Amino acid sequence: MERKISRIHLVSEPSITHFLQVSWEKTLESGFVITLTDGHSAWTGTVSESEISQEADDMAMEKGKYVGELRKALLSGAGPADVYTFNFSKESCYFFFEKNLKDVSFRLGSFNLEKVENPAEVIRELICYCLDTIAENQAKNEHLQKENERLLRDWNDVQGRFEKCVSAKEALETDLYKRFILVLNEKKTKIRSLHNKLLNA
Amino acid sequence: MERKISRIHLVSEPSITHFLQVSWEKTLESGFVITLTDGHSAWTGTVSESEISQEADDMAMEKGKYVGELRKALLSGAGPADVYTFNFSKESCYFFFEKNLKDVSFRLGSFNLEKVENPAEVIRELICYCLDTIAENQAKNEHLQKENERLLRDWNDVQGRFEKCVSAKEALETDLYKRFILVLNEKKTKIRSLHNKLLNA
Amino acid sequence: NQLKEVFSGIKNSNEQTPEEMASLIADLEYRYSWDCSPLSMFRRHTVYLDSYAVINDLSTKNEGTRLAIKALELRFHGAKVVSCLAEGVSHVIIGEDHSRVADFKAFRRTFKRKFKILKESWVTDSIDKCELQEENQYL
Repeated sequence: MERKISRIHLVSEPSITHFLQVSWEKTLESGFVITLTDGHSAWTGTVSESEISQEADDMAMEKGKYVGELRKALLSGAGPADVYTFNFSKESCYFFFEKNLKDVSFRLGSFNLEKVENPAEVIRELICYCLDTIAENQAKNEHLQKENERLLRDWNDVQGRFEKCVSAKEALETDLYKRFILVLNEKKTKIRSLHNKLLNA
Repeated sequence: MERKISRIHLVSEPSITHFLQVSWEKTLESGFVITLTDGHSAWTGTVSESEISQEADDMAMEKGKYVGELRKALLSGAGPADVYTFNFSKESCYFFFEKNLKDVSFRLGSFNLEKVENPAEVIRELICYCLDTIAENQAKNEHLQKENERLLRDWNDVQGRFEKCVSAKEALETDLYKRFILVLNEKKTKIRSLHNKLLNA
Repeated sequence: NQLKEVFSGIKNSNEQTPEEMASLIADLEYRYSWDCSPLSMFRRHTVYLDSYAVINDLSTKNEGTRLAIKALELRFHGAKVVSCLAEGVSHVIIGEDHSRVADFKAFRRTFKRKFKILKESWVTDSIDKCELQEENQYL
């Protein structure tokens, strides 16, 4: 199950905010559950795969692009491309959303919602889910912060060790060389003395 | 100005939860505002330095520890640390949190509550704050993940460079030592040939 | 300068094998007391690292820990890093995890020649001293 909560301003009442809860199991195409709440009354409904397919075919538009637009609208993934407006009457239970551009409206979609007898349960479930996400995100962020600290510390330590290594390496060459010189010179003295003794004969 | 949300159960309602919001400006010492809601109707309250002073007079113990205990009870919600039970007489409007130590009980504090005229407003406020928190946490997670990826890149680069340096050091060492072995071998051959003439003559 | 010139003059020589190089290095060092240098003092020692979740398992490498940098530093210094825990190993290094210490002790008892068990802090400190610090404190 995947869930997304969004804030929509219904065009019947401008100041008050309304909340849209959209849930889908595997992918949005298969159908989704939509619940609209406003703090005192809620409406629940579902849209099945056959319904979305009929909507797309009746729009004579590619299914992929229609799904993209639907996600951009209901899941609030809209950018500066355009604007959408939502409509809902409390007596008909006929929700419908359109995309507005240049004084031209596209009835992007419509649903036939219904009342739910008990709003307390749905409101409480919503708040509970919000809090759960807050907690999970906080914990994961804390753990990632700790990991970042560890990474910084170890990177600094390794850089220090590398500095030591580079400082020592180039220097060590001459320290190696000088005693090669010493041993070679010692054997040199030995050979010269031996030759002098031999010539003394 | 900060504000926290928490979930509490009630003796009267073991199957239905309540949401408590506690909001303070700078520190709990100055005071704060408590609000109890359940999705239908909500009550509010206020506490100031005068009320905490009177309470500390009633119970006669260090003020800061009272502030901390209130902080834990109303914000931390730490069950493992001596669970305490928040009960509420709705009609009498008496919401109190009793502390239940092993074979001991304390009446930690008394409180008064009133019915706000409009519940829907405060219910909306709670969930919009929750959603804003969701957004901020998501943004922070994205930034932190990018930073961690950068750090992993840097770690890998440093490790690779260090390995290259050690390989180079070993290669130079082996080359130089082989060269000196050869030189010493030739010198030894010459000196052995010279010393052979000693036994020759 | 003259030694440098003569070294430059010769073209190349690659007729030896790494084992022969190690043996010759050791022989020259012992004959002429090389060990006084700040490094090359780990040549006479073979070092094993517990980088494998399973002892003597090359397919369970645990790369991505400070143990890797420790082992690389050991390799730099002059230690003969050994991937397999042979009976000839002289040092075995362990990190913060002491889960398999009993296994290491059992293997040490099994082998004819015993190898002291050493912690990473031993080398992490001995780098500064550039000398073989007493293992008793780090046993």
